[PDB]
Amino acid sequence: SGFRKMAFPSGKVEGCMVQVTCGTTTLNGLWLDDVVYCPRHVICTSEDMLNPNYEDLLIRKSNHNFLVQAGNVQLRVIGHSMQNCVLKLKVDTANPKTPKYKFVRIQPGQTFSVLACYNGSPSGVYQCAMRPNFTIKGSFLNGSCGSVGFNIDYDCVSFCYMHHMELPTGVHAGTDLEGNFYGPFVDRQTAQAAGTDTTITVNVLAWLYAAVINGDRWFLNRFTTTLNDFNLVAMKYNYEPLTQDHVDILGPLSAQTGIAVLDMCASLKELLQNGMNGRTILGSALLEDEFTPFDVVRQCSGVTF
Amino acid sequence: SGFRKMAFPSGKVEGCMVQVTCGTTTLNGLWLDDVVYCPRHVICTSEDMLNPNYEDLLIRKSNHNFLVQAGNVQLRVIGHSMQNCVLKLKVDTANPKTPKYKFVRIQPGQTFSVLACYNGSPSGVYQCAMRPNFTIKGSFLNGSCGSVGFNIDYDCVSFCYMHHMELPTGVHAGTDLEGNFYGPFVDRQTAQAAGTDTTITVNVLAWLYAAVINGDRWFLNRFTTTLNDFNLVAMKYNYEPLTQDHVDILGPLSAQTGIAVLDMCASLKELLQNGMNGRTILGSALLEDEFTPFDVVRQCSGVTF
Ligand SMILES: C[C@]1(C(=O)Nc2cncc3c2CCCC3)CNS(=O)(=O)c2ccc(Cl)cc21
Ligand SMILES: C[C@]1(C(=O)Nc2cncc3c2CCCC3)CNS(=O)(=O)c2ccc(Cl)cc21
Ligand SMILES: [Cl-]
Repeated sequence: SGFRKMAFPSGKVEGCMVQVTCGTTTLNGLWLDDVVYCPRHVICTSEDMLNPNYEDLLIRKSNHNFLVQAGNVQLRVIGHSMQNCVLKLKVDTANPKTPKYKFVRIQPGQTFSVLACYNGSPSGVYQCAMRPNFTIKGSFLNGSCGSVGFNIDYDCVSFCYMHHMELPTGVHAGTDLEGNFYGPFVDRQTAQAAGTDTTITVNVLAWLYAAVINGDRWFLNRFTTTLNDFNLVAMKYNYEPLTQDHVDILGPLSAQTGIAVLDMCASLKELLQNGMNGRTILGSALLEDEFTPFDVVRQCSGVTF
Repeated sequence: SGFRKMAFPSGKVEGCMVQVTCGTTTLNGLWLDDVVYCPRHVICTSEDMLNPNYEDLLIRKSNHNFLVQAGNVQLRVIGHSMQNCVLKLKVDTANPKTPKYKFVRIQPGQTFSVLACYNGSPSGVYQCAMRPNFTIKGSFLNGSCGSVGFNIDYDCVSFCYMHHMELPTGVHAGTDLEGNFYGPFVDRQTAQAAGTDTTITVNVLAWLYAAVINGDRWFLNRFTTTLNDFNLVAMKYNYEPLTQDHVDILGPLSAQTGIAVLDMCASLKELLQNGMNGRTILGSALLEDEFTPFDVVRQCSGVTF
């Protein structure tokens, strides 16, 4: 038993991290086969960041302007191209440590592991979720740009995030591995703000089921509710609407604990209207929303990679 | 910006995990150079667990009774010896993926990363602390015995924990890599219970300094305290006594933020008395004690906001 915020083992991703330098900017790159993927803002100075014309900045660069370092070895750049907000550096050597991989775009509410890197060297791994407002509450300092988010499905690494920027509120924004930003963000030094965030309802419910599996049942009650009445309640507390898809997805956890999804919704309704009253759930005084229904099933079953 | 519970990148430890089988029992082993380290209870049946005579059970075993599997390869056992509660299996192949390593015994309050494994296969990584009562609040199911705790400051892996058992309250007990248990526990199914746990005061203080660094000061006050008056109050809330060593260790964080340790102790005294009043500190409604002074310096910026 026990319930922790758990990240995937990072080893398959550590073997892909490289350092990319162009001029005075140094950031992280992802080396898969003979290509290094990194944020295209590596070609910008602080003067350019105000209003960059990325194609115009890129046309002035040659292959030898990009310095790529893998461990203590210098990789030779033999080509370069831009795809959305990501730069693709063709290198001479294929990464012998390239794992089985896919590039996947995730949806808000989905979780992933972040391997925080500085100078192409991994320093930490943590778990987080794509918020409904498309930001992530990460932990990144200067030099972390190019750090990646991923999930592991059997032996295949699914890369879903590449770090690009920090917003004024201390939250983070980035792209998928095809360079498409999550959220209405741009890679420029301009006024940008995170939108009003909401709580991931299906994830809080999954975490309530995890608490029941771990022996925390004080919040259970005899009541049930309807999906229409619960959504009228949830909308008042800045919770995301719960759909029939979310109810279907919580089916296995409902069968394991014997608590119907709308039965658990009535517990969440009472927790939202009354609070915890000095109590905790899984060592937390807040309702936790960064564990998906699948994360809960995985952690309470022991799936390996 | 941001503050997350962050684990070390697990790759260097993933390349050491093996599966160890003796009869009907199967658990995890740590393969470093030509030795596999695993809990000695791998030689026990559930009938041997009440009063096992390990020396008598071990003398009846030969090298070929121990099945060690590394990935899809069978390792040949050429020797075996017991050191305290750990079994050391001499194998015929040195692990080519052996990182630079040390075995270190940690003290209560210290944090480390746990690579949870099943059948010699890593499933997840999380951060945790050695509680004052020598237990850890982990996430471990049946088959996780032999999973290890470690730190990776610089390029050297310091192994500090090997998982052995779950106590009746759902918390976990284990040994250092020399087989010495942390706490008054035994690898025996005896009526043993964790002592009453306490909050790691020096770690809560470190985490309050992390919140100041990230730009938050709502909890500070104009008061100070003597160390003894602070300890008289702290012990009423089940907080560990703060020693002069802890005050010395908080020196760097005190210098960076400009807040004297005994002044931060005064904010802590007031937080214990008043609660948070609807507010959070670094996204938490509870006072966090699983970040050491060293973890805060490692994660946080050197420039206070
Ligand atoms: C400076 C950069 C950025 O956010 N880097 C970064 C990323 N993560 C954390 C931290 C920073 C910087 C200092 C704090 C900590 C560069 N990326 S960008 O998308 O071009 C961009 C766009 C706009 C702005 Cl205002 C900054 C940036
Ligand atoms: C049975 C074992 C144990 O706790 N395994 C285990 C270890 N970690 C987690 C989980 C379990 C079990 C199922 C749930 C989850 C084996 N280790 S031991 O030190 O010999 C020991 C000592 C005392 C007792 Cl009461 C049991 C055990
Ligand atoms: Cl220590």
